[PDB]
Amino acid sequence: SQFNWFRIGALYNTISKNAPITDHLMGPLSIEKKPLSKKLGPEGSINLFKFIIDPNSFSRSIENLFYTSFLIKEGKLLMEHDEEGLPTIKIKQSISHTDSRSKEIERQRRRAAHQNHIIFQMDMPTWRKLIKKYNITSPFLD
Amino acid sequence: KRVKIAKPDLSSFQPGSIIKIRLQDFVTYTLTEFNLSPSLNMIIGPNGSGKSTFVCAVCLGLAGKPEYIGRSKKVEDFIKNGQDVSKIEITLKNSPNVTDIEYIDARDETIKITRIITRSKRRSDYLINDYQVSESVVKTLVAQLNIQLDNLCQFLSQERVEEFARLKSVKLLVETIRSIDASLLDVLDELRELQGNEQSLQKDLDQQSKDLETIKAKLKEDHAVLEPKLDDIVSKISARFARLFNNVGSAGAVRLEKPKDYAEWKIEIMVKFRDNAPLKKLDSHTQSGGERAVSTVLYMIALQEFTSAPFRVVDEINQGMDSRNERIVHKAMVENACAENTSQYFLITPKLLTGLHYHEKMRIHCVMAGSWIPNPSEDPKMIHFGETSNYSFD
Repeated sequence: SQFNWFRIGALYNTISKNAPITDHLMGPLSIEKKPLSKKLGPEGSINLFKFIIDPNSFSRSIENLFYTSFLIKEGKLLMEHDEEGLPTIKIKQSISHTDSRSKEIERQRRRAAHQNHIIFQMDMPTWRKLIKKYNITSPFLD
Repeated sequence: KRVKIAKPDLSSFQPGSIIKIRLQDFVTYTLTEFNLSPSLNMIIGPNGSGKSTFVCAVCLGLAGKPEYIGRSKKVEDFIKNGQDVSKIEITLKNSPNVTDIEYIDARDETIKITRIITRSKRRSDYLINDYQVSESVVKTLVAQLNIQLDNLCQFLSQERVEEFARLKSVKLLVETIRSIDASLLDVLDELRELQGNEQSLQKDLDQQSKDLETIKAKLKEDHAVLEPKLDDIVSKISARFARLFNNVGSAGAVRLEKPKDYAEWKIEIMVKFRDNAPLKKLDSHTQSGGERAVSTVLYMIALQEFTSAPFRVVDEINQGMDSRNERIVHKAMVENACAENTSQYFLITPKLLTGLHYHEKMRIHCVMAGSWIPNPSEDPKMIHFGETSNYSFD
């Protein structure tokens, strides 16, 4: 309450805006009542026998299983038989089908096919046995 | 050129929202597609015509089960009579803040969740980007999206509407203390009981003199820590209550009365929508049904921006409340939808209301079928129900 709030108000509504102003008396007062795997590439495959063992750590096998763990939930993982007659580790492409039931049809197709659980893939004796022949084994993922 | 449907780009849509929904082999709808507005959604149709069935299917798709929504369990109702499998697909925006996901990268913006119901198989098997998973994964994803099914705030059903109708102040205190961490209330109750028993030992005394000072100091420190947070929360919720009740032309605030005993703190709601009704706690018998429904709906709306849930679901809400209270709550819903980045509500209108207000942001969906209209499956443009942007390019 220091500035002229009326002089500006007097300039407005009078000089400009040409606004009609009327008292409009109280006429109605008096109203008459009127009465995840982007980097990986699929085609490579290698034996898994030292893919699991690492001289550094025993848990290296678990991270190898962790590669399967991402695929365990839907079960798309399937490794193919090489000359030894046992599944061989390889990388998997991203796969997609038309509708949500089409891939479901795909998964129960793989379950219907023969499953590779006759012998647990990681076993002690053969890994040493292959080391003695060619000393190759080796992991492709680390 | 060839007609192209609008691109379901999830980047434009707000996170946690749904663009396109696919409904396969359901009651009177074997092939249907639905488009949902980013701001807010409206579905028009009589109850029992499949609209409620479609909403329940959408709810069950995201790790939902019929008995976890406070309603009877009928799996066979969803399955089309004759068809083996009934399928619901729901797509949501993805952000790098949720773990335990299959096939979907963190930088990816798409989460596709599919639920299938079949008669022969009795198990909980869902699909994430078309990959079969147990219900545990989808359930923990739903948990990590800050959206809950059992809790009545995020999802509202007929039984939940009835439960809110007769709501006590103790329940308001419980929901307020469960929204924030509830450990503070438990600690303060422990301290107040310690104060009571210490005072009892003090009057018994009238080793004890050393007590009642450390206890009171700890109580004062706990109260000093607790007071400002709930004070600001109560002020914010009261301001939201007032700004949501302004359209009703009524004044109301969510007050937290705090007696000396911490457990005696209660919640008061001020009512002014009816001049005859005095200011009192919400209750069904004294107040009218429509005004109470509007008040509780507005209270639900107020506790939405603070919550991190992507959206809220309300059922049996647009059914007429006196055609006046329902009109004002629709006006409030329009005003809320005017603000951007708001939750999407799946609205249900069992009874048609004359002269309904339709905002430009929201879009109405109709599921009714006409005799002269061809079958939806045979007609390529009839698969979409209550959608107009699909016909136009982009």
